[PDB]
Amino acid sequence: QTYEDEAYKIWKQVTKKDRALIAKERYQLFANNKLNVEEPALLRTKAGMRRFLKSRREAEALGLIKTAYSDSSVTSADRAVPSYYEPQTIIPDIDPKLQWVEDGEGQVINQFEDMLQLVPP
Amino acid sequence: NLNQIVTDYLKKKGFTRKYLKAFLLLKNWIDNNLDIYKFELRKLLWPVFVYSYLELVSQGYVDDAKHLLETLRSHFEAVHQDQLALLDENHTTRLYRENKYRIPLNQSLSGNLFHFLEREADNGGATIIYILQTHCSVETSARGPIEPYSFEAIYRRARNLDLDEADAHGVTNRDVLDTSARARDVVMEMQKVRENRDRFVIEGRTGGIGIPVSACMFTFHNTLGTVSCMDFSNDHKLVAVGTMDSYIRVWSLDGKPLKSALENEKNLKVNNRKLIGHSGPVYGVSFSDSSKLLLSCSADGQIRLWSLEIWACLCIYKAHDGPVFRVLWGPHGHYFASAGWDKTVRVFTQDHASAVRIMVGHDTSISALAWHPNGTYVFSASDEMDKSIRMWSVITGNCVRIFTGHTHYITALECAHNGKILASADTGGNIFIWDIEKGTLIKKCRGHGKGGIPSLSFSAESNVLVSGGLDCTVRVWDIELPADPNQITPDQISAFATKKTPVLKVRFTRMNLIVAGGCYDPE
Amino acid sequence: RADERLNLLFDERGEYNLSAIESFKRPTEDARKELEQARIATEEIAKRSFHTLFYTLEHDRTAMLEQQQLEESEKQLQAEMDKAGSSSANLGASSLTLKHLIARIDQKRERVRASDAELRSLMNEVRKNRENIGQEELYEALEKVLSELKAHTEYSTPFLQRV
Amino acid sequence: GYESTRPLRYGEASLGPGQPLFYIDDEEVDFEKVINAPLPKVPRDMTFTAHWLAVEGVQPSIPQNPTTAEDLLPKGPGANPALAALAGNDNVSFRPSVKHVISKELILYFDKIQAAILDDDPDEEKMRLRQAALESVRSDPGLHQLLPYFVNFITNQVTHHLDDLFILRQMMELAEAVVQNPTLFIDPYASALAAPVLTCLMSRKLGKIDSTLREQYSLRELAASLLSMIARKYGASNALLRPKLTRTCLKHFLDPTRPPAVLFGAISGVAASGGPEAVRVLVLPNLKTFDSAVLQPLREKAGPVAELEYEMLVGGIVKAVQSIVGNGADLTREGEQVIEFLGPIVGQRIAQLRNHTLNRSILEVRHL
Repeated sequence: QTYEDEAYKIWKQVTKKDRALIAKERYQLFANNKLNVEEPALLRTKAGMRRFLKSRREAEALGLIKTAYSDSSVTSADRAVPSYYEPQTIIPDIDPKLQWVEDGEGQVINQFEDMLQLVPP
Repeated sequence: NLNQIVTDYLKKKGFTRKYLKAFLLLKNWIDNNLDIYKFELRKLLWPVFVYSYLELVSQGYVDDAKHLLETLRSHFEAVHQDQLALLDENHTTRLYRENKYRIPLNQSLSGNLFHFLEREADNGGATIIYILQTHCSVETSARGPIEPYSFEAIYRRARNLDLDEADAHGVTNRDVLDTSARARDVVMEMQKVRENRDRFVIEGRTGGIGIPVSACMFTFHNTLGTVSCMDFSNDHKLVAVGTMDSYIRVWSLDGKPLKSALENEKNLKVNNRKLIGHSGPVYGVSFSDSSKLLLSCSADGQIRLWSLEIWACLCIYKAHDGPVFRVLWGPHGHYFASAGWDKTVRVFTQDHASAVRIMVGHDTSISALAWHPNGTYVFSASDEMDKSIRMWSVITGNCVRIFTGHTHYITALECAHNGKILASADTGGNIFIWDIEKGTLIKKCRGHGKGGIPSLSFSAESNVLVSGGLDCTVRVWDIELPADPNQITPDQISAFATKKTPVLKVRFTRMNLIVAGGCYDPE
Repeated sequence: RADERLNLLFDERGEYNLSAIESFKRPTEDARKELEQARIATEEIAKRSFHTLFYTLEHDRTAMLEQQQLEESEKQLQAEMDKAGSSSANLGASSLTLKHLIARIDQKRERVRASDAELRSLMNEVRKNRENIGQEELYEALEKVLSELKAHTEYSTPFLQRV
Repeated sequence: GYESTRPLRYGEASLGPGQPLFYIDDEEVDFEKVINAPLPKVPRDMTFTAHWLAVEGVQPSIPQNPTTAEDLLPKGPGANPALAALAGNDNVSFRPSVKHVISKELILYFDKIQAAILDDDPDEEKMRLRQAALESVRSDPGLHQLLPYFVNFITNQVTHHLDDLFILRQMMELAEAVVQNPTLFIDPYASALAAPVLTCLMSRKLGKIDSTLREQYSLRELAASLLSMIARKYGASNALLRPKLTRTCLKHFLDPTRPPAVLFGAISGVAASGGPEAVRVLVLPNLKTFDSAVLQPLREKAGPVAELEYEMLVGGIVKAVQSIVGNGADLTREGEQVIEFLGPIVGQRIAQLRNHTLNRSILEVRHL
C-alpha cells in the first residue's frame, strides 16, 4: 500500500461489497468447473436495463454522449459497480443521426442538415 | 370417397401394382487472423502460387497460367520483380522443382491452419492441401511466433545465438536474426484432425426452451399511407419502398452518401434517390442477388429492370394483360417470376424479352410467390373460390403438387433453406407448415390477430420462423418443440409489440438477430 | 495535460475528430456538516469514475474471502446474543407496513398533492428509528461510529473478535 | 369529382309520414372566397429512424417502445412455465434454474469442452483434443444459448487462477475463439470480454528461469493483440470503449513506480486501443522526459535480466512509434533532430531506422 492512490482506495471501499457479492455468485455457479444444474439461471430482466438506462442518462448529464432515452424525446439493489460487471443489462447504442427525437410540436427532427435544400419562393 | 375415385381412375389408366480461387480464399483468411500470425502466414502465398502456375503451364493450359500471372502480378510487383520477369526451360525451374519449399511455422499455428483447411475441404481446401503435401515441406517448431519485435527475435538478437535447421532453409529470416540486422506429416495429421473434430458434435435436443433473439426496427415517418411495398438488400445496406404515386425511393441504411457511376455526378452528396418512370401504383420490388439490379411491377401491367449504378431504367417487359401484383428474382439472380390479375404465372430470364415458360392451372387471381432454394421449382397461391397452393416445374412448366386446407386470403409464402419445408400464412392469423414431398400439413401455428401476415422468414438452419403482422406484432415460432424429459399454440417463443407501426418486412441475418420495417401512423 | 489533450480526440462514434487533429498540427452539527461535505465530495468522484476508467480484476478474490470471513464471524457471534436475549419505487422493507395505505393513496392520489419522492422522504423522516437525557442520541452516534470503524474492513478483520 | 377534401353533409327532406328523403347539402359560393383562400400546410418530408425493439428476447423500456400499460403469452396447460421468465417480465416470481432452460445435450457439450480445454498433459494427443475442442467452439452453429456462460466462465477463470500461466493462455485462446464465431451477436458483451483481457495484459503479477519470462511476455503480447482486435471490431456499438481503454492505458503508463512489465503492457495497450493517431499525439511529446526518467536508471542495471527488460521496453516503444506508418545527409539531419526531440536511446534508434516519412511524422508534433 506504500505505493497507492487515495481515489483508488475510495473506489475500492465503495465497490467492494458488490464485487464480493457478484464474485461469490459466479463461484457458486461454476463449482468444480462443472455446470451446476441447480443455481439460478442467467436471464435478462427489464429492471436491470432500466438501471442501465438510468446510469446512461447520468453519464449523458456530463455531456459525453448523445441519447434519446429521456421521455421528452417522444411525445406524440442499486449496485455500485461499473456497467461491465453486469453484461446482462447493456443496450447497444445507435447512430446519433438515426435517432427518433421529436420536437415539441410532434414532428421528427431531421438530423441530416448537410443535404437539406430550401424550396425557392 | 376420394380414395375410391382415385383408385378407379388409376386402374383405368393401367397403373400396375481453380487455383486462383484457393489463392484468394487463403489471402482472405490470412488477413483475418491476428497481426502476430500474419507475418509468418504470408510466407505461404509465394510457394503455393508459384507451384500452381508451374503446374498449370506444365498441364498444357498455358492460357490459365497467363491469366493467373497477369492477375496476381500487381500483388507481388514490389517483391518478386526479377522472378516475375523470369516467369514472363532454365535451371531456375529445375532447381525449384527438385527442392521442395521450406517454411518455418509454429505448432499452434499449424494446428489452426489444418483445422481451417479441413473445415473447407470441398470448397477448395483440397487443392491447397495437395499442393502443400506434394511440392512443399513445412518444418514445425515449438518456438514462439517470429516477429521483428517478439520475444524469440529479441532473445536471438540480444544473446547472439546461432541459426537452426529451419532458419538455414527471396526473403530470409537470416537478414533479421543475424547480427547484420521437424518436417510435417500431412495426410495422417488430417485423419487425426478429422477424428478429433468428429468427437464434438451435438446429436439431440431435450428439455429447455427456445432460442432468444434480438430485433432492430426501422420506422418511416410522414408517409401518409402512400407506401405499398418494402425490401432490404441481401446484405442489409439499402431499403426501397414503392409508393402509390408510382415512384420508388431508395435509401442507405447507414446514412452514408450514395454513389453514381456517371462522371457528371462525381462525389455528389445525397443519401436517398428516386426512380421515376412507372405510371401507376407499384406493388413489388426485388433487390438482385452488393446489388446492382432491381425489379418492379405496377398496376399498368409492366415490369421494369433498373440499375443501381447509374440509377436509370434498362428494359421493359410487356407480357401481361392487367395488373401485376408480385415479382421475385430467383434464388441466384438470373431468372425471375411474376404473377398477377389474369390467373397465370410466367418465368422470365433477363436475356430474353418474352416469357420462356407459361404456367396455367389456377382458377382465380394470384396473391403470393416463392422460389425453391435450388432454383427449379416455383410456388404460388390464389384467392377467392380456389384457395390452393401449387408447385410448378421450371423445366417442363407442369404442376407436381397441390396443397389444400386454407379458408382465408393467403398473404405470404416462404420455403425453408434445407428445401423440405414450406410455410404459408393467411388473413385469419393462421400459419401452416407443409411437407413438400408428402404434400401433408405438419402443424398449424396460431396467435396472430386478424388482418394479415405480409412477410415470413426462416432461420439459417431452418429451425426458427419469424413472422410480422399488420396487428403491430412480431412473433418467433419453434418448428420442432423439445422432447419432454417425462387461442395460442404452445410453440410461440417470443412476441414483441410496436408503438403503432404495422410491420411490412422481417429478415433473418446471419446471427440470431432480425431487422424489421414499418410505417408509423399517429392515428 | 495528456488527458486534457485526449478528451477532444474522439467523436460520438469513436472516431477521430479531424478538426482537433488540425488544431494540434498548428504551430454538534458543524463537524457533522463538514463530514457530510467530505463524504459527498468523495462519493461524487467515486461515481464519476464509472464512465472514465477501467479497473483490474486482481482483487475480487481477496474481497470475496474477506466478506466470507466477516459473514462467518457474524454468524459465530450469533447463536449467543440471541439466546442471551430470550409502490413501484424501491422504498425498501418499510413499504410492507403501509402497502394498503399506499395503494389506497395511489388510487386516491388526486386528493393528496404531495409528490412521490416527497412522500417517501416524509415517510422516512417519520418512520421510527427503532429517564436518561442524552443517552439515546449518544448511543445512536456510538453505534454509527462503530459501524464506521467496521467500514474499514481492510484493517478491522484481525481485531473484530475477542482474543 | 369524388376525391374532394370537403366534408360530406347529408340533408333531410320529408315527403310525408314515414317517407323521409335525403339530399346532399350544397351552398353556392363566390369565386372571390375560393380564389382568395389560404393553402393548407405542407407535410414534412419522408424520413426514417432506428431503435432496438428487443435485446435477447426482452423489450427495453425506452420512449419508442410502448409502455407496459398497453395476448402476448400462452396460458394453456401445455405452455412451458419458463416462457414468462424468459420474456423478462417484472411480475414474475418463479426463477427458473439452469436445468429448466438449457437442454441436457448442451450441458454435456459444455462439460466436455471445459474438461478438454483444461488438460495440462503435454502429450500430443491431448493437444490435438484441445485444438479440436477450440475448433468446435469456434465453428459450431448452435451455441446461441451458451454465450453468457462462456463469458462468465472466462471471467471466473481469470479471476481465481492468477498463478497459472497455462490457464491464462487457455482462457486467452478461448476468448479469441468465441469472438470469431460468425453466428453470435457479441455486441452487448464487449466490455465483459474486455475486462479479463485488460487484467491479464496489464497485471503486475503473472504466473510465478528465462522460460517464465518468455511465457509471461508472450501472454502479454497475445492479450494486447486480442484487445486491439476487440476494440477495432466492437468500438461503434459501444460508444465509450476506445476512449476508456486508451485513457486507462495512458494513465497507467505515466507512472514510473511500475515495473518494466507493467509499463510494457501499458504502452502496448495504448498503441492497440488508441490507434496510430492517439500514439503520435500522446506518447511522442513526453518520450524525452520518459527516457531520462526510466530508461537511464534501468540502462545502468548490468543484470542480464535487466538487460532483457530494457531491450524489451526499447523495442516496444520503437514499435509503438513505428506503428504510425508501420537522399544525401538530410536523413542524418532528421535523425539528429529526432534525437534532440525523442531522446538519446529512442532517437538514436529512430535515426538508425533510416526512414524519411517516419521522421517527418515524428517531427510534425514538435510545436506541441
